[PDB]
Amino acid sequence: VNSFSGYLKLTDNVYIKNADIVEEAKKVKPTVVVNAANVYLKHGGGVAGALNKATNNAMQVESDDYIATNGPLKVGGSCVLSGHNLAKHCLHVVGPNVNKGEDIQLLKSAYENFNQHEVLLAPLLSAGIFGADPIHSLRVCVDTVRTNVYLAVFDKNLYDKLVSSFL
Ligand SMILES: CC(C)[C@H](CO)Nc1ncnc2[nH]c3c(N)cccc3c12
Ligand SMILES: [Cl-]
Repeated sequence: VNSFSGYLKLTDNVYIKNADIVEEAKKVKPTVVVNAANVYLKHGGGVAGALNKATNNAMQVESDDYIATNGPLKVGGSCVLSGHNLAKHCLHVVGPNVNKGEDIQLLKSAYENFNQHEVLLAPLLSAGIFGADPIHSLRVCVDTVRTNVYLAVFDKNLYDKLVSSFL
């Protein structure tokens, strides 16, 4: 039993909700919140901008130190950093950004990072400003993640389309 509320169960291990991941994180304080990161951990917009703003820029400060030490992530890769006031940990995961020309086949690799964590709150990787089809992102998630994932979809209209079209 966990503290997530109001989710629709899609499969054994995947759950979904129309919600703002920032407000959802601030209420559940999950062990792991997933950020829709880029390789530079520059949290400017989209989910990353909203998560970082909610931490009063502490996420960005921590991230800049991480990059200065380790260099950029790989597309499809991840790193674990602090969750600040939102969660115990933040798993920064780099989905391919279609608006940069990155290979959508890397979306599966990106979701594989979730399997290193028993339970996660997450957005749909590569959705929104990363330019991928969210219906495809949800499909890859369901077919790749084996751990317990609670997906937050900010747009109420998009959520209903994902549910009604889910196979
Ligand atoms: C990945 C997309 C399919 C999805 C579209 O809804 N992105 C989000 N999902 C969940 N929560 C989100 N919060 C946001 C805030 N605060 C600012 C900007 C974007 C989001 C967002
Ligand atoms: Cl987003």
